Amino acid sequence: ELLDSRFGAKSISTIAESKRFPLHEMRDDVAFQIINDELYLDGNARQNLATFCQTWDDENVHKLMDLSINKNWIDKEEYPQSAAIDLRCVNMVADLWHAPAPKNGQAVGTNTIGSSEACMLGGMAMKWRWRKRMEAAGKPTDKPNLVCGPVQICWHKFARYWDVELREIPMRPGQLFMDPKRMIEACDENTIGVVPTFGVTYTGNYEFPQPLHDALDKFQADTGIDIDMHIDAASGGFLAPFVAPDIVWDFRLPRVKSISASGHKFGLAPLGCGWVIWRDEEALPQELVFNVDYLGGQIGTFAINFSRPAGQVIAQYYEFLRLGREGYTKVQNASYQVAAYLADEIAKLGPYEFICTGRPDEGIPAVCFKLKDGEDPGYTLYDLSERLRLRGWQVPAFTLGGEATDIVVMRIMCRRGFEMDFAELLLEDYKASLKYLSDHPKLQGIAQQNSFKHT
Amino acid sequence: ELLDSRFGAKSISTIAESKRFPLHEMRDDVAFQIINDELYLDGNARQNLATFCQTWDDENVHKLMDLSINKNWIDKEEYPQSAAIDLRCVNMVADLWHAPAPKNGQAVGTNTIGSSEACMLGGMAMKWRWRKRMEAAGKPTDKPNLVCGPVQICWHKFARYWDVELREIPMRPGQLFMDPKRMIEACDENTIGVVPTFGVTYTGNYEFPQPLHDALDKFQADTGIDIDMHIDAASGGFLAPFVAPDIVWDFRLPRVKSISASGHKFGLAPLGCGWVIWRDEEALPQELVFNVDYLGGQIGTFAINFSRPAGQVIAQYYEFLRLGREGYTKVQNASYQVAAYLADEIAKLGPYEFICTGRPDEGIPAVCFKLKDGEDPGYTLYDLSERLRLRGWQVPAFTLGGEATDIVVMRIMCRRGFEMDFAELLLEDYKASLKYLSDHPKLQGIAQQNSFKHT
Amino acid sequence: KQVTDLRSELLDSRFGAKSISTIAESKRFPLHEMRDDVAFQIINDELYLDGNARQNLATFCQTWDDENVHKLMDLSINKNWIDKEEYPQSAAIDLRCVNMVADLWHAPAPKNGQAVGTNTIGSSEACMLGGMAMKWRWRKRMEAAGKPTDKPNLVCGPVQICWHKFARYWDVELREIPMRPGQLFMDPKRMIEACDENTIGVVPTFGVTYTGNYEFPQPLHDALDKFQADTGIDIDMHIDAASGGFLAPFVAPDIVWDFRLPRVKSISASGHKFGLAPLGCGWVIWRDEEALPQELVFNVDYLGGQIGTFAINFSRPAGQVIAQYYEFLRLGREGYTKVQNASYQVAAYLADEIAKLGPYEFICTGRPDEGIPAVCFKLKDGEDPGYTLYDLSERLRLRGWQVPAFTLGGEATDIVVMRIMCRRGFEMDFAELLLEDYKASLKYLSDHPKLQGIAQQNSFKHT
Amino acid sequence: ELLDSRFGAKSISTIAESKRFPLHEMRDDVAFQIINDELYLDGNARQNLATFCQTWDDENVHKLMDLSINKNWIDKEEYPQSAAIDLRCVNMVADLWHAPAPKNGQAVGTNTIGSSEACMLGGMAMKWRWRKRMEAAGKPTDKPNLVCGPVQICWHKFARYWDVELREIPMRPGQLFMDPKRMIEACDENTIGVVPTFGVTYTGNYEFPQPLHDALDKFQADTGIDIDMHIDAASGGFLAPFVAPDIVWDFRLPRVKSISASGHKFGLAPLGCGWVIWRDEEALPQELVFNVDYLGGQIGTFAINFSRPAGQVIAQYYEFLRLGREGYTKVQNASYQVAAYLADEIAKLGPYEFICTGRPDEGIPAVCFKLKDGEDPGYTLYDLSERLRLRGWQVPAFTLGGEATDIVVMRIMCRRGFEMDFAELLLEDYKASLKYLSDHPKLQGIAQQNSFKHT
Ligand SMILES: *Cc1c(COP(=O)(O)O)cnc(C)c1O
Ligand SMILES: *Cc1c(COP(=O)(O)O)cnc(C)c1O
Ligand SMILES: *Cc1c(COP(=O)(O)O)cnc(C)c1O
Ligand SMILES: *Cc1c(COP(=O)(O)O)cnc(C)c1O
Repeated sequence: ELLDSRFGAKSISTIAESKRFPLHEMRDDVAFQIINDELYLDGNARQNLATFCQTWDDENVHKLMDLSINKNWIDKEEYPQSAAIDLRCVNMVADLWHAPAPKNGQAVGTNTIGSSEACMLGGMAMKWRWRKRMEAAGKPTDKPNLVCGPVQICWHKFARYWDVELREIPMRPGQLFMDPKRMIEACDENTIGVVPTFGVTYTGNYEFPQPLHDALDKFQADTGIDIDMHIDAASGGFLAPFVAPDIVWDFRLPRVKSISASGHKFGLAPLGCGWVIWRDEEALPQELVFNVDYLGGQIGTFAINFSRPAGQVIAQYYEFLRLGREGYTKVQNASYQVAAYLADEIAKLGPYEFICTGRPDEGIPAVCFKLKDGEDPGYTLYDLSERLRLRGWQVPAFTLGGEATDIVVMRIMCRRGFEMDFAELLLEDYKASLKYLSDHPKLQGIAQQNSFKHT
Repeated sequence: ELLDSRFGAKSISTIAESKRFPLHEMRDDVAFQIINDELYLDGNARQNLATFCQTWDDENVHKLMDLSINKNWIDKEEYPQSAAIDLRCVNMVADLWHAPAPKNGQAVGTNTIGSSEACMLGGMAMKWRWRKRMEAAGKPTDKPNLVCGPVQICWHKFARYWDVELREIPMRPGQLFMDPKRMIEACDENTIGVVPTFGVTYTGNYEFPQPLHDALDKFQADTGIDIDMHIDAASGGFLAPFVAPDIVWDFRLPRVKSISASGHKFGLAPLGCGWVIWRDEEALPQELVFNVDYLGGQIGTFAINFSRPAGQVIAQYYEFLRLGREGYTKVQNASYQVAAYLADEIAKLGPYEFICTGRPDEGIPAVCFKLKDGEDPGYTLYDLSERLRLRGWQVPAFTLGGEATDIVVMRIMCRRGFEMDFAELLLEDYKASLKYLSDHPKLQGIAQQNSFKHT
Repeated sequence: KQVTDLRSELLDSRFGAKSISTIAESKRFPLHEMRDDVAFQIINDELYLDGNARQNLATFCQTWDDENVHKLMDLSINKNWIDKEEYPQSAAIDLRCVNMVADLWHAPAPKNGQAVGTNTIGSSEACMLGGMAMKWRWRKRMEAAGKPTDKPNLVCGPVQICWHKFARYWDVELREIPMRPGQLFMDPKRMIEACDENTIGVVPTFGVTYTGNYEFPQPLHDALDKFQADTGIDIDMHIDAASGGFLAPFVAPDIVWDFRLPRVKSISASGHKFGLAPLGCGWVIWRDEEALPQELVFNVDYLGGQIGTFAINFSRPAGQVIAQYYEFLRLGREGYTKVQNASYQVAAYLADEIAKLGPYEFICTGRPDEGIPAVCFKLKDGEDPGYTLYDLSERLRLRGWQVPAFTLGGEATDIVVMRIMCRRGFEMDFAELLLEDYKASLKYLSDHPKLQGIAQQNSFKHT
Repeated sequence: ELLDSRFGAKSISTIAESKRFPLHEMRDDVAFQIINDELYLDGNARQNLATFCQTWDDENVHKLMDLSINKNWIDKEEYPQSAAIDLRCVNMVADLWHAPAPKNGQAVGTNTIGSSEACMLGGMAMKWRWRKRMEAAGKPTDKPNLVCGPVQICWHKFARYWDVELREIPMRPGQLFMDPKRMIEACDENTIGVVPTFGVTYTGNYEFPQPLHDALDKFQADTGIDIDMHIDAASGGFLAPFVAPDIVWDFRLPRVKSISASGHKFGLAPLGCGWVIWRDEEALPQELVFNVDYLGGQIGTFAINFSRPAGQVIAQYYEFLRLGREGYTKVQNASYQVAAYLADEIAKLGPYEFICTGRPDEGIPAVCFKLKDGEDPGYTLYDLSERLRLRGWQVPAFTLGGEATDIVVMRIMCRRGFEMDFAELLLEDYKASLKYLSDHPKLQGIAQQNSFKHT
C-alpha cells in the first residue's frame, strides 16, 4: 500500500493514529523530519501586524536560548549564575520604573512567564492587602471588587479565578478609556484597587495614571477610603521610560504599589518572559511568599510556575546589556517613526477616524482607526483586511467592547523588524486593495470575521 | 585603567552598574561573549541526582526548540500547525490515562508550563465542582478543605492563594503516606476532594489511589458525602502506564476526575511542559473556560499563562512519535534497572533502612534511605552528601515533613542519561567517601545544611 | 501478585535498546562493531564528567574558548607539521613564528633571514632540546681541552619537573639550589658554589612554577662573568621562560633576561601558557648557528631541497602553530601588552584584597616587575587563624573553585602555600565572585572549628 | 596606497611584517580570513600516496577533537574522565598485542604523541634495563649498542641523543632486511637490545621477529648473554592482529619486553597519537617513572611531553569502540585489497621487480617496485613520479640506504579512504603518464629529486 515520497518507504500518517498514544517506535530522524515539514505550515509572522510579540530573529538570542534549554529557573543551586542574572534583571527593571532604592540592595519583584502571570500575582497581593486592612477594622471582607478600564482578557480571568467582582468601566464612543469621573463612581470600601492599562490592547492608547492618581487622593480626603493602584504596563513599561520619560505613571506615584510588563512584547525578550515589581517590602504580603530550602541559604518565591527554562531571563538580560537606555531609545523611536508615518499616509487614503496615531506621548507604536460615522467609501474594514490577507498581510479588523460594541476598527502594530521599507510595501498593497475594492463593488459587506485581537 | 584579556579593551564589569539600568550600548558580540562566559559557572547537571527534570541533550530536540523560539502557543491563528500538534498531544495523553473515548474526537484538557499550573487548574476545577454541589443542596460554602498526603510545595500554594484549608496528612515514622484511615478522619462535607501524589517528591513512593478510592466508596455509603479525586501524577504519569500498567490509578476509577503530570520530568519533554486532563466535559466547569475569537472560529482555553512558546509541546510530540508505548517502556525500564542496582548495592555499604528501592511497582526510579535507628556508622547522611559533592555529585540529604521532621534521608533520583556506567562511577565515589569519612572521624556531625528537595 | 511489564535485558535510556557498557570489557579490545553515532554519543556523554576549567585557578594553560581558534584547529586536524611537501603553507607559517619569537627575545639578526629555533609540543620538549644542546656544547669544549666528559652537572633553582626528567634521562647530575625560608630562589652566591668545570650550564626559571616569581638572569649573569675572570671557566645559560617568555617583553621590556645577555644561548617557553596558544604548542630559540651543535640536526630529504630538524617528536598536527600565528597576528605588541596587563590587574587586585582577610605573608603579589600574574601566599609563622590553607582550599572547592594548597621543595618542605593563577578569561568580575566565596569559606570555617587541620592532600602543582 | 580586494581596506601583508613581531592590533575576523585564505595553498592529501598518516575526515572525530581542544592530558585532576579513557586504551592495546593479563587490572604502558616518543621511551627502558643488569654483574656500562635493521629516522635520533652505538644492519640487493645471521654477528654483552621494524618505512615489508627470537635463544645457549627485543610496530602494529594473527610478533614472544605503534598511522587515530606498552611491571625501570601529586591519589608517568590535548586519545577510543576487532579487520582488509590490486595491475605496465605487493602476511598495504635490472622502458621512476604529480598525485620515488644506494624505488601507500575507485583513477593516470613519456623521449633521466620518504 502507501508510500512516502520523502522517505521512499511505507507511509506513516500523523493524522491517523493521532487519536491514541502511538504503539511503535520510529527512527529518530524520520520523526524529526515528519514534524519539521509540517511546521512549514506555520506562519513566520513577518507579515503579521496583529501581534505584540517579538518575531525578529537575532543570531545571538538563538544561541543563548539554545545553551539555556535545560537550565532550570527554580533550581538556584545547580544554576547559580542564571539565578544571579535573574536577580540583576529584577533590579534593573525596578530601577527603570523609579522603584524606591531597595533596603538591602535587592528589589521586591519577580520574573514570570508573561504579564498574565505577573497580573494575578499583582492582583493577589492587591486582594491580600485590602483583606488584611479590612479584618483589622473589623468589617466584612467577602465582596472584593476591582476597578479598571478596557483591560486585556487576563484581568477577566483573575476576576473569575479569584472571586473578585470586576467593575470594568465600559468603552463608549468618544470616551474610550477609564476617565477620572467614572472611576470614582465605581469605588467604595470593597475596592481592592484600581488598574489602569498603560497601553490598551484594543487601541494602543495609554491610560494615564496621573489624572487618575489625583482623583484617588481627592477621594481619600473626601471619604477617608485609601485606594491603591496597579499598573498593567504590558507594553507601556518598556516604551515610556525611554521615549517619554516625563509621563509620570510609574512608582513616582505613591499610590502605585506594583507594575507588571511583558518582556516578550516591547521589552524585546523572546516569548516566555514577564516581570512584576513591588514598591517595597510592604507592598508584598508575607503570607504569599514561600521560602524554599537550598544549599547556601533559603530563597523565598512568589510565583505560580515552578520548574521552567531560564532561557528567556538570559535573553532579556542580553537585550538589557547590549542596548541600555541609549540603545532602547533608538529601537523604540524607530518603531514610533514607522507607526507615525503609516498613520499620516493612511489618512490620505480614506475617510478614517483615528483612535491612535502612534505618538510616543499618547500610547504605544500603533495605528488604530475606524470608518468616519455614516460615511460609506464602498467597503468595510473587514473587507479591506481580507484583500490585504490575499497579499500576505495580517491586519486585523474587529469590534470594541462595552457600549462601543458597535464600532469596527483596524489596528496596526509596529514591532521590531517592521522597518520603514516594509511599511512602504504595506502601503503599496494597501492602495492596491482600495483600487480592487473600488473596481468590484459587489465585494462590499461580505467579510465579517473578527481577528485575533488579544496580543 | 581597567582592561579585559578576552577583548584587549576597556573593561565592562557586569557586577558594577548591575543595580541600575545601563546607560550605554555595547557591541552585540561582546555582550554575548560576556554573558556566555558567565554561564560556564552554571552546572551542566549531569552529576546532579537531586533533580527530576530533563538534563540529557538530544540534537533533534535542540533543533525543534530552536525553530520554535517565536512560535506562540496562544496564537492559534498564525501558527495553525503548532495549534494542531498541541491538540494531538492532549488526545494522546488522555488515551494514555484511559480517558473515556471522547464524544466529538477531542479530549478535555490542556498543555501547561508545568505541573504547578496544571495542579492549580485541577484544584480550581475541584473547588468549583464542589461549590456548585453545595449551592444546589442549599449549604454554606465558606470553609473549603482539601485532603492530601506529603504533597509537593505547589499544593501548599494552591491552598493559600485560593482560600482552601489544606488537610495535609502528616508524615510519621513507619507511617509515611496518606493511608485510607487517616484520609477518612480528615474528610467531611467541606472536602473539595482528595489528592494522592502518584510519585511523592520527597521519597519516590506511589500513593496508590485504589485503596483510598475504596475508602471513599465506603465513606459515601456511610455519610452520603460524595468525594472526588485529583491525582498528582507529576512523575508517575509517564512511568506506570508503561512499566506497571495494571496498577489501577487513572481514569479507570470513577472518582478520579482529572489527572496532571510533568512533561519535563519522566515525560521526557524539555523544561517548561506539563499536562492536565479531565475525565469528560462535566469535570470542567464551563465558567472556568474563556473563549477567544480568532479567524477560523473560536477556541476555549483554561490556562493561567497567555503568550508563551510552542517549542516544548512540539518537542514533547517528537518524544511521543519517535518512542511510542514500545519506546517509553524500554526508556523507563532502563532507569528502573539503575535505581534497583543502586539500591541493592548501597544496602551493602552501611546500616541503612530503605524507604524506596526503585521498584516499578512501588514508585518512580529513585533510591531513598535513612540510617537505621540507634545505629551510628561514624557519619550522618549530610556528611556523606558533602564528601560526594567534592567529587562533583549532587546527592541531596534533607529532613522529612510533619512528624517525620526528625528523620534525615538521602534520595537518589535516576533520570534519562544516568546510565549503568555512571551509577558505577557513583558507587566508587560512594565507597571512597565512606573510607575518607572512616579515616577522618572528626568530620562527623559538621555538615547540617538541607539540600534543595522539591524537584 | 504482580503488575509490571518488564524486559529481561539491560536497557539504555538514551537509545532505548540493549545496554553497552564502557566499563565492562574496557579490559580487553572490543570484539564487535557498534553504530557510529551511538559510539559518539556514549563517549560525548561521558565527557560531561570532565571539568570545563573556568573555575580552575591552579592551571597555567589556556582555557578560554575563542571561536576563530576552533575553526583554525578544525581545519588543521590532518595537517602534518613534519610534512613540508604536502603542507607548504603550514610550513611557511611555522617559519614565520620562529622568526617572530626570536625577534621578541632579541635574538641577534639572523644572517640568512631565518632564526635558529623550532616549534615544539610544549616547554618540556623545548627544554630537553635545550639541554641536549647545552650538554653537547660542553662535551665538545672539553674533548678539545682533552678533559674528561663523563661527569656533567646542571645548576638551577626550583625547576619544573621536566628538568628532573632531563637530568634523569640524560645522566647529568642535577645541582638544584634548594628552596628555603626568605631565600626561595637561585641567588648569585649559591649558584657560584655549585659551579665547576663540569657545569654544562645554569638554568634560571623566568617565572617559577611553584610561586610565580622571576629569577632574574641579570644578576646571575654578572656572577658568571666575575666567575670567568677568577677561574677561566666559561659558563653558559639557558632560560626556562615557560611563562615569563610571553609576559615581560610586553609589560616589563627593561628587565634584561633575554638574548641581550651574551651568556644566554637559548630560551624556551610555552605558547599554550601565556602565549595564548591552544594546548600543544611550545618554542625553543637559539642565539645563533653556533649555539646549536651540528650533530643534533638531522637532515631529511624532501622535494624542494632539504630541511634540518632538531626535534623529539616527528609526525603531528600543525593546528597549534597556525592558531599561535593567528594570536600573534591579531594581537601584536600593542595587543599582548593589553591582554597581559588585564591579567596582572586581576592578580594585583586579588592580592590587595586577600591580604585584608587573614594573617598572610605574600611570596608573590602578581606584579609585572616581579613575576607572572599570580598570587602566592603562606600563613605567617606562629600565627593560628583557625584553619590551614588546605582546609580553606577544601571549602573553596565546594563552591567550584580549584585553588591549590601544597608544600614547597628543598628545605621549605615545611611550608604550605596557596597559589592563584590569573590567566586569560579570568576577569575582574570573576575575581569578585571568588572573593565572595573566599569570605563565605572563612566564615564557614570560623563557625565550624572542628574542621581545622583535617584536610592534608596536596593539589596538583606542576602546571 | 595599497589595498586588499577582499576587505576593501588598506592592505595588510603577512609576508612583509613577518620578519619581526607585529606592532599593531588587527580586527579578529580579518586576521582569521587572512590566515584561512593562505591555508588553501596547503594540499588536502587525498591524492598523496607518500604519507602513512591519517588523512580521511570523519564528522564524528571532528566533533570530539573540537570538544577536547582544551582538555589537558597531564591534568588527571581537572579532566578525570579523559584520564579514565586514556587508561582504558592502554589496556585495550595491551590486550591486543597479547601482553600477559596485568596483575592489578592495569597494563603497563602509556599514550604518546607518536611512535617517535614511544620509541624514545622504549629506548631508555632498554638502556636502563641493561645498565642495571651489568652493574649487578660488576661490568662496564659505558659502551652500549643497539642492533637493528632499516629503521625509521627516530632510531638514528635515539642513538645520537642517548649515546648508544647504533649497529644498523644495512639493506643490500636481494637482502633488504635484518636476517638472523647478520643480527647475531653484531651482538655482544654491550647490546642493550634488538629492534625489528614490524613494517619497514622504506619498503612496507615486515621484519619477522620470530626467527630472530630463535637466534637470540640459540645465542644465549652458547654465550650466556641475554638479549631483549623492542618491536617497532609503527604501522604493522594495527594491521597484523586483524588480518594475520598467527604471525607471532608480539608479547607471545618472551623476549619482547616492549612494543610501540603509531595511532595516526594504521590505528586510525588523527595526527598526534602513539602507544607504547611494556610486557609487565619489571619491563619498566622504576627510576624512569616520575610521581606527581594530585588530589585523589598520585600517578606515576613516563613520557617526554607534559601538557598536551587529550583530543586524539578520545578520538582513538572512539575508533576502538565503534570498530572493534570485526570492524578493524574489515577496514584493514579493504586497504590490502587496493594494495593487492595495484600491485597486479602496475605489474602489467612495464619492466618492474617488486619488493612488496601488499599481502597481509608479508607487510603493510603498500606497493613498492623498482625497475628491472639492465632494462630501460624509456623513463626513470623519478621521471614517472613527476608526470604523476602534474595530474595531482604525489607518488614518491627515492633511493634506499646502506648498500642498496644503487636502487631507486617507487612506494605507493594504501590508507583509509584511498578506495578502489581512486586506485582506478590512479591507474588511468599512470597509463597516460607512460604514454606521454613514450611520446616525449627527451624527458628521460631529467628529474632526480628524492621525495620525502619517512612517513
Ligand atoms: C498582551 C496583554 C496582556 C497579556 O500578557 P502576556 O504577556 O501575553 O501574558 C496583558 N495585559 C495587556 C494590557 C496586554 O496588552
Ligand atoms: C516536582 C513536582 C511538582 C512540580 O512540578 P513542575 O513541573 O516543576 O511545576 C508537583 N507535584 C509533584 C508531585 C512533584 O514531584
Ligand atoms: C609549565 C612549565 C614547564 C612545562 O611546560 P609544558 O609545555 O607544560 O611541557 C616547564 N617549565 C616551567 C617553568 C613551567 O612552568
Ligand atoms: C613513521 C614511523 C616512525 C615514526 O613515528 P611517528 O608516529 O611518525 O612519530 C617509526 N617507525 C616506523 C616504521 C615509521 O614508519
